[PDB]
Amino acid sequence: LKIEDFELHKMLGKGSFGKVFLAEFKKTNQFFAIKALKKDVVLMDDDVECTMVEKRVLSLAWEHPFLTHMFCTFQTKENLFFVMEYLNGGDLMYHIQSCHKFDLSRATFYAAEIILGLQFLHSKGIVYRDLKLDNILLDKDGHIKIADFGMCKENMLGDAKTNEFCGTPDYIAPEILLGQKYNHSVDWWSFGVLLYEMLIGQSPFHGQDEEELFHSIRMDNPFYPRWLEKEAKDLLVKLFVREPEKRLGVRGDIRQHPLFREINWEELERKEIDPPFRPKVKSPFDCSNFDKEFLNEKPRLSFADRALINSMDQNMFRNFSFMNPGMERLISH
Amino acid sequence: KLKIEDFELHKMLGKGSFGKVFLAEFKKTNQFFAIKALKKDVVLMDDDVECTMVEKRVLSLAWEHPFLTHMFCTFQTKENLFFVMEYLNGGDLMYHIQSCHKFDLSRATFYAAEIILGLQFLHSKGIVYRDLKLDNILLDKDGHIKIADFGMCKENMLGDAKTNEFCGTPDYIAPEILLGQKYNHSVDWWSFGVLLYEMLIGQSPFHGQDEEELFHSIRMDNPFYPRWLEKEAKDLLVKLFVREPEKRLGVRGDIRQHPLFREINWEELERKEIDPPFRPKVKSPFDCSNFDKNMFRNFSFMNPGMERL
Ligand SMILES: Cc1cc2c(cc1NC1CNC1)N1C(=NNC(=O)[C@H]1C)CO2
Ligand SMILES: Cc1cc2c(cc1NC1CNC1)N1C(=NNC(=O)[C@H]1C)CO2
Ligand code: NA
Repeated sequence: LKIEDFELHKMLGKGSFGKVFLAEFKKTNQFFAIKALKKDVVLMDDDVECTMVEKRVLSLAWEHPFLTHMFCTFQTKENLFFVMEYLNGGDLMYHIQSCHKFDLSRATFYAAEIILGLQFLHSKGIVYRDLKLDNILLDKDGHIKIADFGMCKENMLGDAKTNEFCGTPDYIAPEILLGQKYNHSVDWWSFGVLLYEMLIGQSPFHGQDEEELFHSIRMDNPFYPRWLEKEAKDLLVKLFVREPEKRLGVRGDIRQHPLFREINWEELERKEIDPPFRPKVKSPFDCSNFDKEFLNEKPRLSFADRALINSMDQNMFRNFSFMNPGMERLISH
Repeated sequence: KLKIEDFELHKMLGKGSFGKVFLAEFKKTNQFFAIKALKKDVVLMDDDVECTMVEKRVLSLAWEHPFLTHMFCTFQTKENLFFVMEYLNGGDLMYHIQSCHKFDLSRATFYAAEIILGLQFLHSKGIVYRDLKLDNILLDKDGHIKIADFGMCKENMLGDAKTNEFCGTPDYIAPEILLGQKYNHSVDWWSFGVLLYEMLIGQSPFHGQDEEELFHSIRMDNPFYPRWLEKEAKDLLVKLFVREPEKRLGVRGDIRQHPLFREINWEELERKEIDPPFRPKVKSPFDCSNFDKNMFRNFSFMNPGMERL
């Protein structure tokens, strides 16, 4: 399989994560989102291990209804490709910029579906570490899909901990900022930050530079407006406990919190509770719910630093190729 | 303490007056770097002992700033001097000027803004740069500028301190240097004017068939500005090409408040939040090859960034 077998119609986004294209396989009317990376960029950014972690985690994640599904991965001399399911609902950052903040029932629904996704990852010994609004995609019906697993730590079951400094600044837990060894607790602090931003429409911690922001994360009390529902406030107070072992998600049973009192968790996992927000989606190949800056730009793969790629060790991305049983059936035919 | 055996020299990127630049990989980590290599006997012949030490001392201070070339570590063998640098494959600005003749106003404004930040950092640290030019500005893979080659710097230039040695690349040298005057950071702002003029117009502001005529033009001729040039770009260049240093913009006034940099948020620029308007298409526009083959005391140094790796 090669990229020439796909027709790259539009570019949905670019950035540090690479380039994401709306791709159609041949002329089968079967659409996909292809994340296309350049090997030389990956090497200079020191994202070799991060790329392999993303492949491995997406190999676990095809079961779970609220993690992004990967159909196949493959590589050329210059390129690394992930062929994903195309989720044209739009990400939560895109939707929250428009409406400023989410209503209580919508934020609760998203919070509940994210809990199922995170608890699945944690059960497999995976700590996610990069939970944020623009890493949560919506599908055509409005169910959440957690995305971007390159920042994960695997093999975290049992009495296991890790210590490396990573994540997005607004969402970084204080235990990471203080240089402590940590476990899945870091995801639940980030979850609280995400939930706060959905409900309140701004971040709970602030600063003019990173130093003030990290001080705020370590020291400052989150602000709860008078209009905020009390059970929403309670959950956030139980999530913003700086002692990791006393934080909800690590301690207690987060599903039994009164915020999710109307939520049947078995029904939610089976996709049987209707999302309070259904995105506008005309077709399976619609591009309405994406920033228009990228869409208008012509889809293309960059050139590569030939001196770097020729001098590179080829076996860095060994065992990168993957393919589920569905893709083999829709290739040979 | 690091050694050359810890690296593996893969391919040669450049060769000339700045020694030889090699693309090198670290032994176990597979982390790629640019290594600049100088022969000691060659450096002693050219009388650039002090120049090499000034480069090391400036590159030690310059690890913090985003638009200066980052040096990870320096070390020496019996015959060679090595600077372990971050690998910057975007290409130098002389290459990109030669590609498209001139940069448009947005591209020229962006590069001019990032150069102002880099220069003003050096000036606040007591470093007058003195060799600003297109081929000493490297781009990273994203498109951000990186000021390189600090061998011609002068240290301890804080407050009313001055120096008097004749130096710089002919097209860019200030009148006060040509007039043999005791000068300060003002010389960088003249050179900035020349570099900015070349980006917008695609030719040098001062001309001559030899140095004698070129230096006369620098001292006497006012530069030509075409009709199509934007009035704000012209205005900044006119204020930059003042021949009395004290009246020059950069020395006098605040260069960041000029109408050319109207849309530029200076803090967001310095944090690298504003994306470059030009990403390089060609990757590593440099000539590539196979590999083949006590005045320098206190040359060894290692930045705390390298200590992590
Ligand atoms: C910008 C962007 C657009 C995308 C998608 C992702 C992004 N950007 C990433 C950065 N965080 C979301 N995806 C989509 N579907 N499925 C996926 O797995 C990914 C490739 C839809 O389009
Ligand atoms: C010709 C040349 C090639 C280079 C580099 C420099 C040059 N030439 C110099 C002359 N002005 C740029 N560098 C690079 N990365 N970082 C650096 O500091 C230097 C060593 C990449 O390759
Ligand atoms: Na504060």
